[PDB]
Parts: sequence; C-alpha cells; structure tokens
Amino acid sequence: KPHRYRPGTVALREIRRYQKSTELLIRKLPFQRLVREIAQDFKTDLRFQSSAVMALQEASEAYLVALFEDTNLCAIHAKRVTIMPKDIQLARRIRG
Amino acid sequence: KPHRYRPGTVALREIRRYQKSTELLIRKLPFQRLVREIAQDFKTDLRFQSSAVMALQEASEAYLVALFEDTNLCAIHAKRVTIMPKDIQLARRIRG
Amino acid sequence: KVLRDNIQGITKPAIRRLARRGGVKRISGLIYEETRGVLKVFLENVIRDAVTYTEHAKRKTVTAMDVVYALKRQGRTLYGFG
Amino acid sequence: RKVLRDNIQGITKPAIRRLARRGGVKRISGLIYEETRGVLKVFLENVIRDAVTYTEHAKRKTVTAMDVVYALKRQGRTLYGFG
Amino acid sequence: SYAIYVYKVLKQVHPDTGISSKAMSIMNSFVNDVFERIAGEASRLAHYNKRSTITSREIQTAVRLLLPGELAKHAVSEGTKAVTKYTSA
Amino acid sequence: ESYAIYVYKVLKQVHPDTGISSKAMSIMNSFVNDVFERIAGEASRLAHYNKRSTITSREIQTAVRLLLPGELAKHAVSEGTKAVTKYTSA
Amino acid sequence: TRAKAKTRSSRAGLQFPVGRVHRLLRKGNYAERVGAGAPVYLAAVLEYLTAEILELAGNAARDNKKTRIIPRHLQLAVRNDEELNKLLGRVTIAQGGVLPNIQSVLLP
Amino acid sequence: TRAKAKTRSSRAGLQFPVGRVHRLLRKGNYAERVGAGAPVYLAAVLEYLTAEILELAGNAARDNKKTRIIPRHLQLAVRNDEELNKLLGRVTIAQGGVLPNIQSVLLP
DNA sequence: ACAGGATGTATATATCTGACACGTGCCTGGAGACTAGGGAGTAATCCCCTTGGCGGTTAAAACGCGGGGGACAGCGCGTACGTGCGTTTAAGCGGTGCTAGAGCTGTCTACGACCAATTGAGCGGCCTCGGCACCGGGATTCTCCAG
DNA sequence: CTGGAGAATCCCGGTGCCGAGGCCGCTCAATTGGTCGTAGACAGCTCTAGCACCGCTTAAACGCACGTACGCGCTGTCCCCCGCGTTTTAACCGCCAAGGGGATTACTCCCTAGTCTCCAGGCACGTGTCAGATATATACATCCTGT
Repeated sequence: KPHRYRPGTVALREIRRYQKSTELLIRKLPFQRLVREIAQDFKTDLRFQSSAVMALQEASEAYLVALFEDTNLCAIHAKRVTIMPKDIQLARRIRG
Repeated sequence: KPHRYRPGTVALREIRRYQKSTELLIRKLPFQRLVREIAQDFKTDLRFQSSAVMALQEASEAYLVALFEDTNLCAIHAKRVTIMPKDIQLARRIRG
Repeated sequence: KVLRDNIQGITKPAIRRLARRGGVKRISGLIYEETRGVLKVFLENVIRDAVTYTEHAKRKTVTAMDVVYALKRQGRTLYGFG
Repeated sequence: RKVLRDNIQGITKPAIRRLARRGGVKRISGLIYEETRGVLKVFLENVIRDAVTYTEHAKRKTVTAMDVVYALKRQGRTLYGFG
Repeated sequence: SYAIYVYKVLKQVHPDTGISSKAMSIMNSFVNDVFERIAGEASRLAHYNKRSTITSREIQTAVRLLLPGELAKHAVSEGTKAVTKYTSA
Repeated sequence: ESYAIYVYKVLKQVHPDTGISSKAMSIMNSFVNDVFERIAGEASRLAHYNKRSTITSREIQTAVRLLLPGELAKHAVSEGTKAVTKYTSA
Repeated sequence: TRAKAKTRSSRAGLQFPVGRVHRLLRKGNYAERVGAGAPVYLAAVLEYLTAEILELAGNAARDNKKTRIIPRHLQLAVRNDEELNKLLGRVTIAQGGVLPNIQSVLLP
Repeated sequence: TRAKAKTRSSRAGLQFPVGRVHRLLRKGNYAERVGAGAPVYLAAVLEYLTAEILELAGNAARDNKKTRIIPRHLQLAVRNDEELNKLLGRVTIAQGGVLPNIQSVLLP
C-alpha cells in the first residue's frame, strides 16, 4: 500500500505553501553560469555581482509569475485549466 | 424576388470598404452633446471647440478599433467568432 | 435645454460599422450596451483628465491640445492635432 | 565549464513547476516547459541585453545590480528592493 | 537614504513594531520612484501651459492626475493643511 | 513653427514629383517631436543613472541603441556617426 | 549668532525632509523653478501615503504576531489597496511574493 | 562685417534644422549640459528615419496613383515597418485607419 | 460542387472647382566668434570580493512506473443578430447675427534661485539581546480510503 | 455519499545565536537671512468663432420581418503529466588564498553654456490651378441563385 497523493493535491498544497512563502527557488550557480553564458556575446570572462544574479532571479520569477497569471486568465477564459503555448504567445502580443 | 443578401457578406464588405477608407463613423452633434453632457460635472454651459470634439471622435473610434481587435484575438483564441462582454473585461484587465 | 441620455446617441449601427472597421465579424446584442458602458467609463477617465488640465489651464473652453495631452497621459499619444 | 553549454536546462523542469505553482498554475502541459525556456530565454536576453548596453556605456567590466534595476525600469517593469 | 524617516512614521503608527533593513530599502525605492513620477508629470504640466515654474497649483493638479480618489482628496487635505500651517509660521 | 518644409526637402530627396497635405505634415511634426522627447528623456536617465551631468553624443548613441530596434539602430549609428565625423572635419 | 534652525517639515508638522526632497527636485531636471509650497505639499502627500502603507503593513505584521516588518507585509499592503495597486500595477517588489489568489474554478 | 554663416545641417550634409532641435533640448529640461555632437547625431538619426517612412509612404502613394501624401499612407508606412511599428505600437494617428488585417479564420 | 445571372465597386471616361502650392514682406531665431567655468578623463592606488582552489554531504535533478484527469471533436439543439426596407426624424447643409471668451498686450508685483555660514540630525561604524532559528512532539487540517 | 485513518503543516512548548536595533563619534547638509531678477497674475480690449437662431432635405436612425449562422454542453477518446522513490551529481556548504578591478583622489585638460549681432530660411498671407470633387457608363469582381 503506497502512500501516494492524487494529482492536484501536492500541486495545490505547494501553491498555497510557496505562495505563502517568498523564498527563491532556482539554484545559484547554474542560473548564474547561464546568465554569464548568454552574456558571453558582449565580453569574454565576465565578472558579475552575486546580488545582481539575485535581482535577476527576482525579476525572472516575478515576471514569469505575472505572465502565467495572465496565461491562466486566458486558459480559464478559454474554458481550460491546462495552459498552452499560444496563451503565452497571446499574452506577449497584448503586452507587446 | 428580394435582393436581400446573406448574413456576413455585407459585414465583410463593411470591413474591407471601411477599413479601406478612414473617415469618422459617428454623427458630430450627438457625440458633441454627449461630450458636453458628461462634461457637465465640472462646469455648466461648457463651451467646446468643434475640432476638439472631432479629435475626441478620432481617439474614441481608434481606441475601440484596437480594443476590439484584442477582443477578437481573445474570441478566436477562445475558439469563438462572436465577441462577448467577458472578452472586453479580460482586455481591460490585462491592459490595466 | 440641459443634455440627457446622449449615451444612446452613439448609435448601435455606428458601433457595428466601427467594429467592422475594427475587424469584428459578429457582434452580440449585449456588446452594444457593454460598449456604451466601457467606452463611457474610458472617455470619462480621459476627458476627465483633460478637464483637470483645463481647470488648471484657467480656461472655460477645452482646446484640442488638452485632449491630446490627456491621451498622452495614458500612454496613447495622438498625432494630428498639435 | 569554460564557454557555452547545455545550461538552458539550468532553470529546471521541477523549478518551472514550482514557479508555476507560485504563479497559480494548476496544470502544466509538456509543451509549456520548452515554451517557458524559449520565451523566458528571449525575454531575459532582451532585458539583460539592455542592462549590458548600460554597462558597456558605463565603462565597467562588472555588471552591477543597478544596471539590472534600470534595465527593468527601461521596459516599464521598475524594480523595488536593490537600490 | 530616507530610512529613519520611514522609521519615524512607523513610530507614529506602531511604536512597538520594527522593520527589516531590506523592506526599508524597498520603501526608499517606493518613495524615490513615486517622487520621480510626480515631479515628471508636474514638469510636463509646466511645459503644456508654457510655464517655467512648478508651483503648488501644478503639484496639486498633478496629484489629482496621479492619485485615484480618496488618497488624492485626503492628500489635498493633509497637504493643504500643512501648507497652511507653514504659511502661518 | 514647424518642420514642414524640412520634411518637404526630404520629400524632394526621396520623391521630387510627389506632394503632401497639411494634416499629414502635422502628424509628421507630432512624430518628430514625440520620438525626440523619448530620445532626450532616455538620454536624461542615462546621464542620471551614472550621475553624469553631461549628455554627450556617447549618451545619445547608447540611447539610440536602447530605443531603436536592430538594423534601424545600426544604420542610425552609421548615418549619425558618419554625419558627425563629416561635420567635425569642417 | 543667527536664529535657530528648525526643519520646514516640523513647521508644517511633517517628518519627511523638505530640504532633501527639494534638492532632488532642483537637481532632478524637471523645471527652471519649483514653488515654495510644492515640497511641503509633496512631502505631506508622500508621508500620508507612507503612513497608509506602514499602517497596513503593521496590521499585517500583527496578523502573524511579529514585531519586525518584512517585505511580505509591504506586498500584501500594496496589492490589497485598489488605488495603490492602480498606482503600482507594473512595479516589482523584491522578495514580496503575491497575494493568495486562486481562481474559483481551480479551487475544489 | 562678420563671417559667412552656414547651417549646421549643411555642414553635416543634413536637411533637419540643428538649431531648433538643440533649442528644444536646452529648454526641454533634460540635463545641465548637452554635448556638441548630440544635435548633429540626433538630426541625422531623425532625418534617416524620416527618409525611411517618407520613402515607404511615397511608394504607397504611388501604389494608388496619387501625387499628394495623405495620413493613410503614413499609417501604412508605420504599421508595415516592424521596427518602426515596434516604436509606434501604442500611438494613435488621426484619420489613419489600420492595415487590412482580417484573421485567416474569419475569411471564407 | 459547377454555371450563369445580377449588381456593387473600382474603372473608363469626362467635366468643373478650390485648397494646395508658390510667391511676397517681414522677422526673429540660428550661426560666428569669443570667453569662462567645471565635468570628466587618466594615472595609480587600496582592499573587497571575485576568482579560483579543497573537500564531504545530501538537496536536488533526473528518471521510471503507474494512473488519474484534462484537451478536444462531433453533433445536435436552439437561439438572436444581420440585412434590407420603409418611415420618420433632426443632423446635415447652408444661411443669419451677435458677443463670450481665447488670446493678446501692457502693466507691476511677488517668488524662487542663489550664496554663505552654522550646525544638529543624520551618516557610518560598533556593540547587545531577544527575534528568530532550531528542535521535538501533538492538534488540526486536509486528503484519502472504507463501507 | 457518508464516515473513519493517517501525515503535513501548523502549532505548542523549550533552547541558543546573531543581526537588528540602539549607541556612539563624526561629518556635511538643511536651515536662515538676505538680495536679485523675473514669471506670471491682472485689467482691459480685440474680434474670432462659438453660441444662438432660421429653414429645407434626406442621411441616418429606428423598427420590423425574415432567416440564418452562431455558442455550447455531453460523452467519449486518448493521452500525457503528476506523484513518489531512488540514484546520482554537484550545488551547496564550509573552507583557503591572490589579486583584479571597483572605487577613489589628485591633476588637468577641454568641452559646452552664455551673448550680441546679423541676416536668411522661414513666418503669415494672398493667389491660380490641376487634384480632386463630380458625372456617367461598364467589364470585372463577388455573390448566389440555379443545376
């Protein structure tokens, strides 16, 4: 007898939990190296502030949160609960 | 035999024809009186420039055009071809 | 006389013609009244802001420039009146 | 670990699922993960690119946090909490 | 910064409650940002009417432009009262 | 005062046998003045963010790079750079 | 030798510094001249709005029996006021989070 | 008695008036000082963009066999140039109309 | 689906006028040239914190094995909005006359910038303890199985 | 659908540490006290054009009759992403070490604002003409009835 939860239970619990809390969810080093990696097109061997990467995570996660809220407004508006790529595309069009 | 045409055909002719032209589609005097009537809440017997009212018609009709384009993007996005008030409400929500 | 119920002067056929110019192909009957309300509130906001400029501007007549600046205020700059 | 890599997976799939939960998403398509990597990637390229434009104008070799903040401001997404 | 001033207001509203540094920085960013918005709108208000001076009229009208409803109304109440108080002194 | 006849000089460079209307010219003047204010405002923010109190052609160049997307910005830097260079030898 | 100095804020019964804000106005490239009543009026409005946000954050802090204000309360305070949210709809607050908001059709 | 004057536009091989744009910059409340290469550079950029939009507009006027430019061609020029359209995505041109854009599913 | 008919709409063609195009008198704003002040570059420094290294653990990414739960099409019901037309209106067209008020011009006062000297609140650095972290254990809460 | 079982999270209780909060030198910026020049309020006046009013038509609004073409729910199909455990990495955490470069200050240049005069491109304002308003007739284009 496995102790396994039904689909949506853990989902909603972590919604309430991580929306109740405010800590950062992305790993420091891989995300920072990805930032430097994308940044390679301007200067080789870049030195970046740690707090700048912190702000990058803040803007990234907050931006995704708001964008997916709008995506959710579209999906529910389009009678769905599973988001699709074209909802994100529509959101980008309305935003610009 | 009547020469009554079919639903949608004349609509399409209005789309192509009036999108091919640019003149304003609202009567000057009723719109102007509406402007003065809503404007009543600041000064009674307000005097307005005619060309200002014309600019109000310009902005108003263009704003409606863009807003209904977004509405249409939502409707087609939501798999409809008949716009609903909820689409306008969603548009206003995302626009802020 | 004082003006009353001119919100209905922006007629439903005119709204149909605009929506065709806006690219709308089918229009619900509830859209016309919804449009009068939404457009009404919108115009109240923009025009109200223009009146705020005018009352600041120490004038009794609203000039076109007030409308232009009002449109700019909401990030909807208007070309062709000054 | 010298030059470009497969770090596009750095924002990981369960991290996307967590962020989506924080965004209020209840169900996530498999296509959404790739969509998020691409759309988020493009967005970050735009904003961070503008930040780099500030930095290269700033005659510095180190991107400071202020460049990121002002970059966010540049797109009308002003940031509170870093100066 | 404006940190200790937000702390002064905090002691006027909640004398036994404290505040983190990070949140205080956020509030400092809020004050500076909204400040720049208000001054910018006042600047264009001066421009539109061909004025080269931003006075209390432009600030008041700008606040009425930027703040919705009661925040604006009471802002005029508190502000106007304050300007009256300084006009006495 | 408006940029009307200057836009007409540009018109004589691009289409000598083509005319114009006053209303469209007003629209173009509004375009020039608006985009102008955007560029100057962004340059103001550029001087401010690094606490510089001078807006030079460097700040303008970077500002143009901020505002104009891609190839239009590259040719803006090309034409402006060539132009300024051409002037500084006169 | 000279007469004693008091803050123009205190003369208006205010806490926010009329001098510093006034200086940011002068050095802020806004106009050639800034009226004398402007910084007093502005400082009063900002102190008023500040009192609103701090008051709401204080309440929110009381709602978890904590005496130290963290960004989360500022987030709750800003997004729970219609007029401030209208003032701050495009702004991002670091470490603030989001108001609990799950659409009704998603809740069981 | 003084020396032969000559417009800064012609010295830069430009059409747009350096002086008034520079004056708007000075009296536009942007900075303490504005560099000398800034107006020449700006006028060159705006003149270049003006040439782009007037070029597209002129071709558009030719497409309807007319010699006088009307706002309609300006609207076509703006919304047809991706980068300029991006620059002017939320700006309203009076009497311009829109580009003919009917969603594919709406066509029969 | 295929074919022919009918009509709008642009088009072929033909005519008539006014606003755009160009000229003129005039001006006021931009260029030349010159000075004076002061923003920013360059050089070289201190030392923070970035880079770059060691070293063990488990958080976390990745993966696999269910299986629960969601997008989507067909299709039938069933509605309500579009199109046109006929009637009726007041906006539209055009025509009339006066003065409200935008705008200007000439006043003169009032207000905000500016500088210098002082200084006290605030800046930066430095402790101190109870807020907060950590831990351990049960009620509540929420989910899920069970009859 | 109604009722019983269990764990996560919250909560209840108990403990130690360090950063927030309060103190403490130490500026340096806000304040006061003047003065100077001017932006802008004010008064009267001009005279456009907005208001007010006259008069006839049909563009346009309103309503009706008719039909059509549109949204939406349900059931099924299928199908795929969530849940959890397990392994594995390598970020994380805790630790070690140099010096690049951020940030600074010190010098010194040199770039840009400010003025006065001059004058020429442009400003306002009239004028003629061909673009455009108007007229008339038609194949083509578009629809659609018909086969």
